[PDB]
Amino acid sequence: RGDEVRQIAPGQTGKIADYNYKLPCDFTGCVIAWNSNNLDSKVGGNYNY
Amino acid sequence: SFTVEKGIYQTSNFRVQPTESIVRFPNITNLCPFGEVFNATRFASVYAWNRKRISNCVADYSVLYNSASFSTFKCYGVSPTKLNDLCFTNVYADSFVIRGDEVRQIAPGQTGKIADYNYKLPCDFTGCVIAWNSNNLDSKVGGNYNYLYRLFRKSNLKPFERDISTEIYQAGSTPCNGVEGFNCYFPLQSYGFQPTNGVGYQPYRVVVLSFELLHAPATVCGPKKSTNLVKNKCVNFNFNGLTGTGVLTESNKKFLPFQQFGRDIADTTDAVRDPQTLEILDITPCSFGGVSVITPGTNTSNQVAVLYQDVNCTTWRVYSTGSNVFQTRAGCLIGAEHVNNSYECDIPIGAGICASYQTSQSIIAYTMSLG
Amino acid sequence: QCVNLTTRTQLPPAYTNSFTRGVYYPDKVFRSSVLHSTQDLFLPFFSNVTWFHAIHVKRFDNPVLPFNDGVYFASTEKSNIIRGWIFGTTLDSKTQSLLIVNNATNVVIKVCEFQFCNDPFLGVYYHKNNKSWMESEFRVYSSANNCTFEYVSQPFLMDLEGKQGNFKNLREFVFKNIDGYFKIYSKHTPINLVRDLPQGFSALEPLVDLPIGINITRFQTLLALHRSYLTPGDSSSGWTAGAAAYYVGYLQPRTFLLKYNENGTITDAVDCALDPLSETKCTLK
Amino acid sequence: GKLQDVVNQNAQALNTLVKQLSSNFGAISSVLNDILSRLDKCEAEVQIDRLITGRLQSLQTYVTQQLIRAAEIRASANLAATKMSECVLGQSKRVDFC
Amino acid sequence: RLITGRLQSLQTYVTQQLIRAAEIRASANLAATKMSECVLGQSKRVDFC
Amino acid sequence: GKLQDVVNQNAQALNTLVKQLSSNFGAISSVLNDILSRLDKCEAEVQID
Ligand SMILES: C=CC1=C(C)/C(=C/c2[nH]c(/C=C3N=C(/C=C4\NC(=O)C(C)=C4C=C)C(C)=C\3CCC(=O)O)c(CCC(=O)O)c2C)NC1=O
Ligand SMILES: *[C@@H]1O[C@H](CO)[C@@H](O[C@@H]2O[C@H](CO)[C@@H](O)[C@H](O)[C@H]2NC(C)=O)[C@H](O)[C@H]1NC(C)=O
Ligand SMILES: *[C@@H]1O[C@H](CO)[C@@H](O[C@@H]2O[C@H](CO)[C@@H](O)[C@H](O)[C@H]2NC(C)=O)[C@H](O)[C@H]1NC(C)=O
Ligand SMILES: CCCCC/C=C\C/C=C/CCCCCCCC(=O)O
Ligand SMILES: CCCCC/C=C\C/C=C/CCCCCCCC(=O)O
Ligand SMILES: *[C@@H]1O[C@H](CO)[C@@H](O)[C@H](O)[C@H]1NC(C)=O
Ligand SMILES: *[C@@H]1O[C@H](CO)[C@@H](O)[C@H](O)[C@H]1NC(C)=O
Ligand SMILES: *[C@@H]1O[C@H](CO)[C@@H](O)[C@H](O)[C@H]1NC(C)=O
Ligand SMILES: *[C@@H]1O[C@H](CO)[C@@H](O)[C@H](O)[C@H]1NC(C)=O
Ligand SMILES: *[C@@H]1O[C@H](CO)[C@@H](O)[C@H](O)[C@H]1NC(C)=O
Ligand SMILES: *[C@@H]1O[C@H](CO)[C@@H](O)[C@H](O)[C@H]1NC(C)=O
Ligand SMILES: *[C@@H]1O[C@H](CO)[C@@H](O)[C@H](O)[C@H]1NC(C)=O
Ligand SMILES: *[C@@H]1O[C@H](CO)[C@@H](O)[C@H](O)[C@H]1NC(C)=O
Ligand SMILES: *[C@@H]1O[C@H](CO)[C@@H](O)[C@H](O)[C@H]1NC(C)=O
Ligand SMILES: *[C@@H]1O[C@H](CO)[C@@H](O)[C@H](O)[C@H]1NC(C)=O
Repeated sequence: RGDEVRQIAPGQTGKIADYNYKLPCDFTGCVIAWNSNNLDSKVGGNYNY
Repeated sequence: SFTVEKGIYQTSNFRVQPTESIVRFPNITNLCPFGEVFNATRFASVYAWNRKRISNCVADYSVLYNSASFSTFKCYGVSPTKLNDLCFTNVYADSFVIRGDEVRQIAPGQTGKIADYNYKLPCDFTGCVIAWNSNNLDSKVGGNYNYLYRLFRKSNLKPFERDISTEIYQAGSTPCNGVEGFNCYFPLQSYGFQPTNGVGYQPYRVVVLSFELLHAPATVCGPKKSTNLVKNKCVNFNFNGLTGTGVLTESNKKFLPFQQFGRDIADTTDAVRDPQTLEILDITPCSFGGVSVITPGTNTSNQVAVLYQDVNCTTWRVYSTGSNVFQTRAGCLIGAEHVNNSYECDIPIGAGICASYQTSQSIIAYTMSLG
Repeated sequence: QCVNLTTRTQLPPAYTNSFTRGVYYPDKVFRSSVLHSTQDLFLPFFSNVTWFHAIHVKRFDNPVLPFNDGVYFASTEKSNIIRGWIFGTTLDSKTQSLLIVNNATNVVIKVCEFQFCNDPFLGVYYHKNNKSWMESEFRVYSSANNCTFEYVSQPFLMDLEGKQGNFKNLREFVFKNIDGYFKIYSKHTPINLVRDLPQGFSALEPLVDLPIGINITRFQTLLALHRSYLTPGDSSSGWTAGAAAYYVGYLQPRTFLLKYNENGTITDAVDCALDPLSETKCTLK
Repeated sequence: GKLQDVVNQNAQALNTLVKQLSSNFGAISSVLNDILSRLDKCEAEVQIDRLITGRLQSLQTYVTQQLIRAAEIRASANLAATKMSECVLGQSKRVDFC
Repeated sequence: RLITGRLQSLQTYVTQQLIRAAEIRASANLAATKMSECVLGQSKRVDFC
Repeated sequence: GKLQDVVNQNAQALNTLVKQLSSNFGAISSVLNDILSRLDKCEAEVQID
């Protein structure tokens, strides 16, 4: 979700940064995120994620 | 180099590795009032912001994962990843509601109407700032005009200062005489929050947690589980979030009630009040004492004697006792055979003791002959 | 219910020397057998401090004084005459103000929009039928609204009898308003001295740290009046003041060399930048 | 006093080296444990780098001062050896040398 | 950063001053020896004076 | 040996001066080329300082 995009970064905490996806900060590389509404969201809720 | 010439060489001081780890946090079981701070049906206006004291609780903060989702969560003076390992001395939650475009202003060294006239943060600010959209709670059809902000002020606020006055602001030169009019504005103006509203001009709930670390007694702790206290052994300790390594021993120091740590000339922690049992423990490093290696040429032999300065050999703080342990006046020499004879110095150990490699073949240590 | 007091005799303000007083613990870290150098808001050594009396013989002084970067407030008492303070900017309900009061039952701290009176005071009444004293008047403020911070201590009952003799208690306070925090350091010592500040050194310990978040530029002491049948007239004149005194000095940013002894107490200090010899002492540590 | 000066100078140099461990050198704190407890491994490395640079500089200053002092002591000891040779083992004609 | 750099500058100056002080002390010891052995006496040392 | 030492020390000193070029000194790398190739002029100036 949008609010968790901040968590995809080195030295972060939260649901995503602790239980799902973790990064170092000896992390050469980079993070790209874009809003995926009207592609991953459907009426009645998309519960596949 | 792979070859060592004949002589005596200073190696690193004698090291002792920690046998076990211990964690000593204050004995408290209550969970911190996350429900009252974040799950509050009524937040305060930014100009009159609500300060709440948090004490005697555990900052688990994994209960917020089920429901809460924070747009911004920025911590200053501490990493987000260490929050579970720390204890916080005096904790204040400053809660208010602002515009979505103004959340950037809740940070050290900012400007704008919120940073200047409503809520100012210092730069010696150890804490965290949490902000989340509340368009579905703080906005209603036709406009929610219950949240106010100060639009005019004579001077910028000091950090963590509140100004709830409603005196007429004299923008112009003429006196206002306590009545609005030309160049006489009411200082406070109300946010217009609606559900059909732009995201930048939508309500956001902001909580600023301010605390200090590792300087005073702490009543707010992370979810780390405490452990039994072991003394007279080099161990890793975590005292109220202060990590370290050393030996803990009983202390004669008498801390004042407001003191938690004791420090020495080097500013390192020399003493600590145990949070569970109100007792003072002295912390001493477990590495101590110089070690020297006496060797002939590596081509000649791989045998080496070890001089442990400042250890008595008459359980020892040595790497390996082995055999041929002789207490010189320069320390304890291990690996060299003492001989009653005296010759000219070959490898000066010190304190009038020298060593050589002699005949089968082994390292001998003797008292040097003057002539 | 407030009443102005008119039966006064104006005098010039008295002045006194502060002999190495007003030192406090700069932080909450234990230190022993060390010469620690710290820079903070300290009362300069051998500085001139204003002196205010409360005597009948009638002279009593509770003027509104400035609050310049902090205040050192010493009080020599024997009958608990000085029992609190008011802090603020205007003290007229247009702005928030802080009230600290010991009203003989509790210690009340309140950040609140008070409408303070010109002569705020408490009042203890002498009883002739039974030789017992109890507070009867509380004329500090007339109104209180939008009343942000409040703390009330546990109940107690202190001896407020008017004693005759020599001052027994010296109570020293250091107030400072830093980053929206009102820090109060306190110390109490027993003494036997008539007029001036005692000599010697005593280090004030952290008492409390209130998150008032208030602009403070002026403050005023709250004294307690003795009322008895011996003083006739209305409430504006039928009163007397018990013997007490206090001293006010102003903190400045100074560098001090404090000496922590083997037991962790600040036994002595050297005020750097007092005179060149003190600078030499600080340099040599 | 000429020898007590040597003893006091060495002791004071070592005590100054111990005292100089209280400097931040730009880091958030002068204590390794505080930095490692409030900061993760990530920027703790940056702060510890500043601390390491400062303390290495302190050691280098100490060693340079010791080298200069040792040069002075070497000159004095060469003079002492010369006096031993020329006044104890002989009789010096040099004026005011002994 | 400015304080660190300027303190390093002062330390470099003081070290250079110590080195030059050692040189001047050697020269002054030589001068004192010459004053004792050639002004206050007659020196048999060859090419000393 | 007294003469040989005088040689050796100097050589050793010079050798040390080369080896000390392999220190970060707080920079992200000890090589100017790596910094200038990974970082633009923007913060490579800070690292090179
Ligand atoms: C005004 C606010 C105020 C402050 C800051 C304060 C501090 C203070 N005074 C104390 C003792 C005490 N405090 C008082 C009374 C006073 N001491 C003073 O500084 C003043 C101004 C008075 C009131 C006139 C007395 C009589 C004692 C006990 C003294 C004794 O029996 O030894 C104590 C110890 C209480 C305890 O043992 O738990 C504190 C914390 N008391 C107050 O009332
Ligand atoms: C805190 O209170 C003081 C006094 O009310 C304020 O200082 C006054 O500020 C106004 C305009 O800025 C001036 O006209 C006055 O001359 C000032 N008087 C004094 C004694 O300083 C001060 O501005 C207030 N501080 C804050 C942050 O609001
Ligand atoms: C001293 O101040 C405290 C607090 O203002 C007073 O305690 C309160 O007294 C009123 C009586 O009307 C009660 O309703 C409150 O419940 C009390 N609050 C408390 C104990 O927290 C106290 O009465 C005052 N004592 C004197 C002698 O004036
Ligand atoms: C009731 C307030 C108690 C606050 C606890 C005190 C100090 C420690 C602050 C800890 C983290 C605060 C909540 C973090 C919310 C972000 C969670 C996430 O990243 O998804
Ligand atoms: C008319 C062109 C502007 C010229 C300004 C020149 C110099 C001053 C630079 C000022 C910074 C921009 C001010 C806008 C931000 C204030 C509002 C806020 O941040 O909340
Ligand atoms: C709980 O806290 C108290 C505080 O004194 C302490 O004495 C006690 O040991 C703690 N409980 C356990 C099991 O340690
Ligand atoms: C917060 O509120 C929501 C809905 O009221 C609830 O589902 C959730 O359990 C609450 N979380 C906490 C920590 O109280
Ligand atoms: C060790 O001694 C042998 C002679 O047996 C010699 O050849 C060799 O050079 C010596 N080792 C070194 C490093 O010089
Ligand atoms: C400790 O070492 C000294 C010599 O340095 C020796 O005299 C002494 O006997 C030793 N201690 C014991 C108990 O033997
Ligand atoms: C050395 O001399 C002592 C007597 O002083 C004697 O006891 C000891 O056995 C001798 N040791 C050796 C190796 O000769
Ligand atoms: C005298 O008391 C009244 C209220 O009782 C007050 O308004 C007035 O200001 C007081 N006198 C002075 C000079 O302040
Ligand atoms: C305070 O004391 C000093 C020195 O005693 C003196 O110069 C000064 O005039 C005094 N202050 C006032 C207002 O007189
Ligand atoms: C005792 O003191 C109280 C205090 O007011 C007073 O009311 C009472 O009248 C006194 N007792 C008698 C018998 O007067
Ligand atoms: C301040 O008091 C007035 C009237 O008592 C009230 O209208 C106003 O809402 C109050 N403001 C705050 C922040 O309490
Ligand atoms: C320090 O504390 C001890 C109590 O063990 C006491 O005997 C001693 O008198 C105290 N010394 C000082 C200077 O306070």
